[PDB]
Amino acid sequence: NLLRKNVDTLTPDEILNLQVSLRAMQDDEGASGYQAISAYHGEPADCKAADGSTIVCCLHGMPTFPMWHRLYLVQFEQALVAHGSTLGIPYWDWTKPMTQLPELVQHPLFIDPTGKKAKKNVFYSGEIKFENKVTARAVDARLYQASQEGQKNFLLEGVLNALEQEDFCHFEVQLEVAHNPIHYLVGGRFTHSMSSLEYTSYDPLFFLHHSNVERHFALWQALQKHRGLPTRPNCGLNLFHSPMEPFGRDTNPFAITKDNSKASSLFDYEHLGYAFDDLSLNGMTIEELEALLKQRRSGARAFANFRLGGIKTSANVRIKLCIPTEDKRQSDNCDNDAGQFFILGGTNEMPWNFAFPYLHEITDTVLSLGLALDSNYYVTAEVTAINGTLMPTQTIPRPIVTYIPPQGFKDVNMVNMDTSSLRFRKDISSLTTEEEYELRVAMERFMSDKSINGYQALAEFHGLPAKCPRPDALNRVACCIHGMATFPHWHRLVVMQFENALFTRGSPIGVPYWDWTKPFTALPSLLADETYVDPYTKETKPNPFFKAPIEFLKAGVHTSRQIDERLFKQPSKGDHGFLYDGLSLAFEQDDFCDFEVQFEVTHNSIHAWTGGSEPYSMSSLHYTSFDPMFWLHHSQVDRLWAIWQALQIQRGKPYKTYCANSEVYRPMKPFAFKSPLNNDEKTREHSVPTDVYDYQAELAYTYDTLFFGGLSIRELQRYVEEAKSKDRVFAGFLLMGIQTSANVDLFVVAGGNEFFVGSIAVLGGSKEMTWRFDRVYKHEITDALGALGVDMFAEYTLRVDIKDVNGTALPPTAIPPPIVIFVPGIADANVKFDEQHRSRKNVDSMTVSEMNALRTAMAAFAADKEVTGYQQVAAFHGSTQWCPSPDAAQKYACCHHGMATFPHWHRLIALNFENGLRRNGWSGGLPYWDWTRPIDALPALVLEAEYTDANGEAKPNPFFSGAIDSIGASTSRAPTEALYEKPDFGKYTHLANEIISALEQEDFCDFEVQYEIAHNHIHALVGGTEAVSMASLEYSAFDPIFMLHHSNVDRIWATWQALQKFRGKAYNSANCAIEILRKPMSPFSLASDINPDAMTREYSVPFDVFNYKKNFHYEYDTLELNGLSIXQLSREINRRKAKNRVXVTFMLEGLKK
Repeated sequence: NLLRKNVDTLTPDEILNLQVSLRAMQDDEGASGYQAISAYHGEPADCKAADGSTIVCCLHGMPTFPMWHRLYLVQFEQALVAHGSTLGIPYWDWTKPMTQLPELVQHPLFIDPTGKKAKKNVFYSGEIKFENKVTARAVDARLYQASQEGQKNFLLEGVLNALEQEDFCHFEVQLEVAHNPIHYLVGGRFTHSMSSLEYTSYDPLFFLHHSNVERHFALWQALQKHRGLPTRPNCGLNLFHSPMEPFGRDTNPFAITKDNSKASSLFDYEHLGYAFDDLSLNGMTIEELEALLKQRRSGARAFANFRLGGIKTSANVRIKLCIPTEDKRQSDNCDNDAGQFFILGGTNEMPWNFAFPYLHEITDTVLSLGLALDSNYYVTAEVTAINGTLMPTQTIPRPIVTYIPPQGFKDVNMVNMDTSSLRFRKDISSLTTEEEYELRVAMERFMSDKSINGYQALAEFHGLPAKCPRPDALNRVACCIHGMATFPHWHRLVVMQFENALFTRGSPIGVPYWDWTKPFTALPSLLADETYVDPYTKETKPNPFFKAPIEFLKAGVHTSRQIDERLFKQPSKGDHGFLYDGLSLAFEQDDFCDFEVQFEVTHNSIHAWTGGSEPYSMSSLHYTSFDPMFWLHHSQVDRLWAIWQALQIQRGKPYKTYCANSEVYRPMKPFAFKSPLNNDEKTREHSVPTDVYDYQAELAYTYDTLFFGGLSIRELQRYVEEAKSKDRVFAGFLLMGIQTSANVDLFVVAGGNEFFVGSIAVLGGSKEMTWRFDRVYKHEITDALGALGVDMFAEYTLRVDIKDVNGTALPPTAIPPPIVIFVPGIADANVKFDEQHRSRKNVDSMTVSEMNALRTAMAAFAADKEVTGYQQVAAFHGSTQWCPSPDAAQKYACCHHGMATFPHWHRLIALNFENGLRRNGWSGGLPYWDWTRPIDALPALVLEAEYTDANGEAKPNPFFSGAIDSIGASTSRAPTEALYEKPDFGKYTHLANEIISALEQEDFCDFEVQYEIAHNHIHALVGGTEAVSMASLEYSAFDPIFMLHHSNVDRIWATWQALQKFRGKAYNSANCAIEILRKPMSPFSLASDINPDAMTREYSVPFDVFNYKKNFHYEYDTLELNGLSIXQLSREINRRKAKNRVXVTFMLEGLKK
């Protein structure tokens, strides 16, 4: 152990030793010499990086800064000791308030106690041999403080704030930033001083300083040891596996550093042959320090968020805190300054950008001015070059305020239920042909023709007629928000504009969305078809969604989305789909901005993907909004946010943009404009996105489903926990906003060969608004590494190749090099309530994997012949003597009909089937199929006799008719009647009508008659000539289709209830036909022995089966009917009820036939 002590605590003998020894190495021309070694850091630039010209050898701004410099300390230290030097390089604690530079360097000509004479002095200055002469340091007044409170110790504040962060990445950015002030302040206006990274190493005070920053590093890693956090760098692993020059170079004097030139070996410093005396700043126990820090965390905080990079110079950035001006006059209170920091840099600097935002805490001064941390204010930056020259604000991306609420805090609630109408945005596939035609007409009229209130204006809002900040004057950019936390607010508003525009032109629907998350083979016919036929005129006219003119240019310019490439099925990636993967990762996060980066750049992919190389396509930020697809596209984008937001409310965590709070108060670019530039009241009202968060309250719309994948929001929650419990590794991109729009391809390179892990797109344009992300974009590289047979920490690099959408070559330098991130996962929740929840969807929307998973379970269900097993519950339709026993004689078939209690009993049946099916290997709820909607063929699940399993397979089926009774010992065959679709353009042929009629009446029984007799239709429709089918209820239940039927049947019974809730009448109870409503069911109530289900055992009485929500714990995909929402439904039945009509009545008695 070489010893590194405090500089002030040195003994005159220790000091004499240091002096004579550093003098000794000062007269060394050899590689152990001061010149040769100081030449490692700074000018002359001997290293070469990327494909660049000669560039400074030292490494700054990267995660490798601490390793490189701790190793530089080791090299200098051993080079010292090569001339004893009994001690290692001392640290001077500059978090300790200062009056002057350490006395060792205060004055040249140090006196020996044996004087004699003089001098030397080696600590005062080290000669910059080449390019003479030496350089003293012009100190700044800021270095010396603690005098009368303010200025508060900001050096200490820097290292203490860095010491607080629990990631290596964050710690690294805050540490390097906090280490820059000494360089700057000691260096000063002199070019050649510690102030520039060109020559900062030639000054002994540099080594005395980095001794201290190293002590900070060791202190941090030690504080990480206590108690359960990694001391490993989890950032930018690629730069770890290469020799950091000139330490790996063949002429390196000492073997200890050459054998340690790899940054990978420098995570711990025990093998380096040095040690500090104390490494605890300001007389603080590690327990005291961590107490102070973890209790500095608690409460509400506010930070100046800065996005830093190499500016080719050193600079002081002063932080001014601003209070916004209401009026035209620039009266913004920027008087009071909130903070300060420093940046080291130079010419021939290594190009660099922190992958994470630098945060400078301003909470205290924000508290000083008496304005809430939550409220609106902003932060501006005064950049003074080290030259003393005041610098343009453009030099550095503008500061932001980051707000940390008191955890945990629930943001304000949404407005209760629904009333009385909201615009419903559906899946494009969920649209009936009628709806397609009507929003086609709306779009047709809005687009054709042109006005200020017309399509082209709104298409112009987003990009390239460049009206931002104002259409005047000198320099104009696109208005849309990109590379910011406010992107989805902006585009949400935009989609609302589109919505109003289409509603006023006569469309019943909100703007539909298309799930690109669902794997799709081709574009939806809605936006794919060249033309379409008007049902009335039979005239073929343009599909308004295929193309759209670009008016403001005078030529034959139309939208050309012609090229869509790289997506459609393979390569990327895919667990399900590339988009699905990206968005999954997006939905994973708790914090807003973290989610937002993933959100946005995942969405960018579909832009570049569908746009292709076409200049007037979705590829270019300029013209992408002219393409109609946009509008539907971002409907979905909006919906995505919606889902995410819902997640948060289930997570119990805040859903508003607190990560970037100041930016929420900037008025949305083209929306806040007065009446000529924007004529939409609502959107202009929400030109401040603060009220934009509430889903349906302020903006008055909602979606049909919030389901992502096939997952419910809680099912999605379960998924993200499962994914979060695995050890993952990512490749992070700092997307900086290059002028054009581009595609980058990502490669993992092990030994001698590279692997394609994925591709991401950066959306932009020539006249784009300058944009830059605060955080880094993580792309899952884990499965790559898994398929590479290469471990997490094993040696591999990343390659990118960037090419513009137009197809020209882009230098790999255009975007900062991606970095590797390691994330270890863990969760205590669940424990959750996932066992007691179910979601019921269409079998027609199901995925093949879900299909197979469904089949298997049923095979297992049908295998068991008595008690548990499907045959028993289907035999609840099966007439064994359970009708009033033990004295039961001649009667009868036990199945609750009669008919008052039909809905109840069959609810219970479908529930028994469901639980019996989940018991045997399934995690989903019993699905259904919309027979209200017209049907060409049976659902894919039942139509074929044999199906192909994952590895191939003989017919089970088991969801085929072949399901046997074993009582009569034969298969329940299902035929088809020559049916069912004759619907003209309108309206609601067959079942739908009937069902709607049923929904009309207020009374339970009056509803139930129509309801059930409507339900009989299918029993008789899939029930063919063959009596073994569903046509007769002796054998009816045994065909698995039954389950689907009286799933959907039940759903109607649920929808009705919803209506009854909306209508202000009794829903989970009834006052008609009480006698049977009071009697427990025949098969469900018999015993614990007769049926498996415990809940159907407890809930036998019809009164209890009324409330399915709380009791049976299952919700449906939707309660829509033939595309109609419940509110819409009410409007429709009232509309029918308003007309004068005759009706015919039938008195029905039960006959066996």
